[PDB]
Amino acid sequence: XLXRXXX
Amino acid sequence: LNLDSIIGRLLEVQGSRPGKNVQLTENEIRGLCLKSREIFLSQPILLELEAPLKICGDIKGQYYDLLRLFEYGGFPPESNYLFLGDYVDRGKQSLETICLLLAYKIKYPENFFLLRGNHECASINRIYGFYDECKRRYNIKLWKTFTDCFNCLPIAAIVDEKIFCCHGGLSPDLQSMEQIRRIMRPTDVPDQGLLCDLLWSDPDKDVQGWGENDRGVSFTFGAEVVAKFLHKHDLDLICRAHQVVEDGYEFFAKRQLVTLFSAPNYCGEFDNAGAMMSVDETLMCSFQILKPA
Ligand SMILES: [Mn+2]
Repeated sequence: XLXRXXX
Repeated sequence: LNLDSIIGRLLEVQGSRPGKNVQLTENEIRGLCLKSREIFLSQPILLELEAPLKICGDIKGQYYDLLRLFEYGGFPPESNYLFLGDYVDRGKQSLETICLLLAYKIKYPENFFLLRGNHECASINRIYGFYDECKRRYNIKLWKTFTDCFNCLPIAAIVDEKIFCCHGGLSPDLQSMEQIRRIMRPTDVPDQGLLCDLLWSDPDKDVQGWGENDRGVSFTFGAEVVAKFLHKHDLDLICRAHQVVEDGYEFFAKRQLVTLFSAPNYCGEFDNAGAMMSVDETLMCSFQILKPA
């Protein structure tokens, strides 16, 4: 969920 | 190049204040990049390694967690190491992370190994942190120097002809190990093809064959693709990283694949551990784990 290039 | 001085200063912050920096000189770091790049190019792009060794997944600039992993598993060269990529971006201390790893590669080039992750790539690290860290703490010229070094990293490794290791996963274009060996360096990571998939792809329990990847590039692959691949190449296990897993390690396709993620407290939706896989002389696998805080 950090941003999908990836939680 | 004073390797021992560089390593000593990097290890000196063990037990220090939360996130104390180690600021090497720009000439020292350039030396680290140039000497390690030369070593990477002199060694195969598809590494052939021997057990026993320890294998680490993503570090993502969490330098103090890298130090804990070396504390738990033994600082080089007390144990042989294979890292599966993604040393930079996201974290607060990518520079200390990559500098200690490159220093260890130069000091122990036959007992310490680093694979390329999808974050060892200029277009990715321009977005996800390493560029801003280099520009803030050094300059963009040094960041280009890192990229020149990243472009020469090896892409895969096979441990004792049985454990296939890469950062991402399998490829629909990967039919022969010679295809990996034919890849020329230096090279960037392409947005498609074998090299891309080896650094980007993911296994999926809910896919049959090859599917679309939520990351917007490469593919997903199912348990049967893994099974067929191990049979065709006479392998026992695929070892990869790239995906955050809650326990730090997660097996897949009836223990035919394992995912390693070594950066704890990383994910925003759940508290993940970081795991390091110990492979003993007979290729038996155990784990050393950084539990979440
Ligand atoms: Mn990755």
